[PDB]
Amino acid sequence: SYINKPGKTSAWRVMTVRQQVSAVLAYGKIETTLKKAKNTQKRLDKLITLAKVDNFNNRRQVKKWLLNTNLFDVDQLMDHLFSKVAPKYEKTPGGYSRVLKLGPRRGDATEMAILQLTD
Amino acid sequence: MKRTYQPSKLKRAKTHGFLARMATASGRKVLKLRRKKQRAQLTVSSE
Amino acid sequence: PIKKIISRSNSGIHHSTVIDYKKLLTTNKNKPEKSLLVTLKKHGGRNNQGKITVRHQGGRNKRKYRIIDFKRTHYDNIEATVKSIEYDPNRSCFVSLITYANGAKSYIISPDGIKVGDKILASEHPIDIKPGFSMPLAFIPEGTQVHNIELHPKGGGQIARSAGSYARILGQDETGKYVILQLLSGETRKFLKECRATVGVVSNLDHNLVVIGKAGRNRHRGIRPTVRGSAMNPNDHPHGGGEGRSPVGRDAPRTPWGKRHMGVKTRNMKKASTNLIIRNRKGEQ
Amino acid sequence: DVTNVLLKPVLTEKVYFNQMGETKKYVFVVNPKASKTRVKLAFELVYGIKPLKVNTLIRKPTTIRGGSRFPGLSKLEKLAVITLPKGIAISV
RNA sequence: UGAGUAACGCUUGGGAGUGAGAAUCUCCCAAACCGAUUGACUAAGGUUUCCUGGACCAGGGUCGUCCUUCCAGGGUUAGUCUGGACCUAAGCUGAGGCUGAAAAGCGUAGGCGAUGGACAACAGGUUAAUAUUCCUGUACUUACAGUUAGACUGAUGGAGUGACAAAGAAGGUUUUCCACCCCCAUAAUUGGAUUUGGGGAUAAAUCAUAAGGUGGUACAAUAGGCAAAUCCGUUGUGCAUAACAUUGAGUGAUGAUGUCGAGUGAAAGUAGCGAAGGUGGUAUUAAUCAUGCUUUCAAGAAAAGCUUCUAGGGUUAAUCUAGCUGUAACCAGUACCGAGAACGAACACACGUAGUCAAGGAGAGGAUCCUAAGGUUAGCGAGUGAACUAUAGCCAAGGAACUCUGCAAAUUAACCCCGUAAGUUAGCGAGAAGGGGUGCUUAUGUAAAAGUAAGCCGCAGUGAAGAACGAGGGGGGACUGUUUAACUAAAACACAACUCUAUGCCAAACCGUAAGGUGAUGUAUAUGGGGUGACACCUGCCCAGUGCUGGAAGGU
RNA sequence: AUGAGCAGGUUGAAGGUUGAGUAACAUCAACUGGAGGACCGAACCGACUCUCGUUGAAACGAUAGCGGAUGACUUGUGAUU
Ligand SMILES: [Mg+2]
Ligand SMILES: [Mg+2]
Ligand SMILES: [Mg+2]
Ligand SMILES: [Mg+2]
Ligand SMILES: [Mg+2]
Ligand SMILES: [Mg+2]
Ligand SMILES: [Mg+2]
Ligand SMILES: [Mg+2]
Ligand SMILES: [Mg+2]
Repeated sequence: SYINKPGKTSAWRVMTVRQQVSAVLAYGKIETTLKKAKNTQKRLDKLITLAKVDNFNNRRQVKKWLLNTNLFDVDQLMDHLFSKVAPKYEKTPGGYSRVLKLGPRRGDATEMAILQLTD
Repeated sequence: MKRTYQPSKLKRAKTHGFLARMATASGRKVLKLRRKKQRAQLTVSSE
Repeated sequence: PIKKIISRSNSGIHHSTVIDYKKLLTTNKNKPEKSLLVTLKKHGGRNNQGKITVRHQGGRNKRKYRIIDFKRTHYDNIEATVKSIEYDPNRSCFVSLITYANGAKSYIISPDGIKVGDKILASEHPIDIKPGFSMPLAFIPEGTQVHNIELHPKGGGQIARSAGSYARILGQDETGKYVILQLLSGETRKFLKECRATVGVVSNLDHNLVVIGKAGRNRHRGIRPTVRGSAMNPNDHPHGGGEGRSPVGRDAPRTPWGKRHMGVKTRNMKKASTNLIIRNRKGEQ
Repeated sequence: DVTNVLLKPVLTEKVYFNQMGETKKYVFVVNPKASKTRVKLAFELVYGIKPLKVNTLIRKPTTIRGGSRFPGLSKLEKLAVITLPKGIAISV
């Protein structure tokens, strides 16, 4: 075999991470594969802890990751985050999200998991 | 690549059609043979 | 005369030439008169069966036959006048568009020397000897250049009408009829004294000196590649085969078919015209 | 005039949707060997109303019953719509 | 058995919903690729594959509630579109006829045969499926009858037109474009905004105008045009420089109190509602005039059709032209795909398939990169990131030591500016070789810009993407070309040129038994054939043998 | 036989005009003109090399290069051997 799919390039990986963390911020829960949630959790935690200052520089840094969602566009998602999500986590040192495991899918037996965040 | 059957219904009709096969004696002979074998699609004229 | 063509296209070098077509023709624009044009259907070397009978002949351009009056019969003792001298693609020579007094246009083969406004005539009585005139051979004096000759009386000028051809009168025979002619390429014939002709050599005398430079020009002129025998395979030619640059093997060179080719007489001796021949470019009869 | 060129009228939702206009474009299926002039003449003889315009189309036979171990062919039929003057209507 | 092994034949994430079952179905939001195309219109080709509702046995390289699969119902509307009822090209067929054991072959008059010619309709709206066809608005064409006015009409035949190559350049004309202006929404919590974003249109047709283009013109004689011609052709006369005839892009008005229209928007982004809908220039763009013009030679369809001519007719009239009233306008195709899933490849196969539309930025460009209009989720996934394989990326020092060979890979690459040798058929060599500059800002630049000066930054300034690596000597073929589809593209073949040979026309040669046909509607400055293969210089000896031509006595 | 196609950008022949020159030629300089089986190079055509593939995606192909690209050119439709 010589021609092949573009596959899981670094850009694809980081863009999937961006999409998933944006969705988590929008809704608060995701049903994705466990070995993707276990990676998304790092950027999720970093974004949550970075947004506890609300200076323009932190919002600029957050702009580098978010992507607009059906529920919230990017700017409204920023306002939502910095207005009600970050204040809820002003005293918890790290560990803002939990990743619990579901049952396998009938399609591929992949081990879906829930990336969820709460106090 | 370019295969060996590029269709054109006009060429098919003029070459293997009924009236083309009724033009020469050999065409009549082969029509007689095909009637003998009782082939339903007697010529290419019928689809 | 010829005008050399300097290509200066830096892909090989060709010293091509072409007839001037400017100081010899008139109204160099390609504007023939409509009424005597019929299109030639290019047979393409093939035959009514569709097979190839003559090799390497095809690909010529599309021409339009200029209806040329060879018989020169329907118009007698009626004066004409040359109107122009165009280039006829069909044949090597030049065609003049003449206009008889009544007003019936026609094409003839232009003798060399004539210009626009000249006056020519064709009849059966002894008339002048100026170029372009036409009269039976019995009345022409000996020695004058003659073309457009025909074999059978009232037949049309089959013989010696190519570019720059002619024929010398050589008096009459001892039988009184069958005036003797010195045809080109050494052959001397005998023609009945009631045959017509036209005095003066044919124009476009420098068609022989042309030098076709490019292969494409020749192909556009209607000629196709000719494959030699030694390139062929042992099938399809007697000279084929051989393991590399083999010389001709048999006793004598062969045609593509089995016929012997070199230096072999091939004319049919049992033709009535044999009595009309005096010499055949080599010797008697 | 034999009236063997008016096989049947067809009632489809498109036909009705055309009926709730004002021209009342009646439609029929006709003998495939007939022509528009014959169709309109027959319509005149059978109802008494001279039509305004006639348009025709023919449905080519197609494979029917799909793969059912005995596939057949459909029917070749010609449809002839028959427009009328704006202020008139008739039954069928 | 191989074996539950290779393989599953170019890509995602999430929310909501249905459902028993959800990665694979629907909706939503992103995302990624295509975007001189996976975008839109179609020819041929396929023949219902199109739309709606239902099903998930079988087919879908997995799943399935879903499918181009299956079941049920439905869908293509033409006086103007494509073809026929009109015309012919190559060619086919062919009454008689010619030829041939028979079948049959050739061919005349006729008749067919588009890939071409002539021929009257445009914009918008409408459905789930059709739309120059249906609907609204506006028109046009041809027949037929009556009526009115005028006029003598003129073919089956004659004449003119129809009617044509390639390349190239300039010009008129609107367009593109730019600038101004008009209209609509927009005023922004992240530091600073006093803007940003979008739009600015209309057809066929009728009337007037029309830059230009084409080409002597009128009169008088006619011995030619199967027959007659006032027509054409021919010949003279005066006028000639523009007159006449012919044609002509565009412009103006009506068409249009309409439709469309950025948006706004109820029951859906849908019904509805819906503003402006312009000025000037242009040293850029396309399209028309144009079947125009110039040049060159390899000298560039036919017929129908149109105008005209007399023939023939009409005269106690026909026929034609024009208007008005009225009637008629036939047959077949019209769906869909048109291709990385409906066609040709046995396939939901990386392959092939005519034409047309062809946006922005930098750009000469349809090159390249990212995108616009628009479209898609490449019909198995998820993990790990071992050996090993492929495709990329890079590698210090050395720079062909590799090797059968610098194969492969690597360097240069765009534009502008200096500079370019030997040799030569004086055309070339040659983008020879070898070097320099490009970024941004200000100023100066002119009509725009190149250009120039000053200054600033970085390691680097066609910062990415797309661009020739040369030098020297030799063999071969003169060169551009063609060749073994699917192992050999060359020194092979061809080629322009040379020579010899044959052939005087019912030509030689060739296909066929023969008619017949090519040669050729050509005539030795031509044609067929063998050999060499530009160009420059040469082509020596031998006719004993073989081949050929000639020979006239003798022998057989 | 009948149609169609060749994005774009270079080179600047013959011929002609002007002036010089010539007793007249020849010849020289400037302008015009736009030729080439000319050049560079997309669509298009072709297959010279490496790799991959060889029960392949494919009964001859893919990425990368490569040659021609106004003509001995390419191609659609129709006919014929
Ligand atoms: Mg497995
Ligand atoms: Mg095993
Ligand atoms: Mg294994
Ligand atoms: Mg596997
Ligand atoms: Mg394809
Ligand atoms: Mg195509
Ligand atoms: Mg573009
Ligand atoms: Mg591209
Ligand atoms: Mg040789």
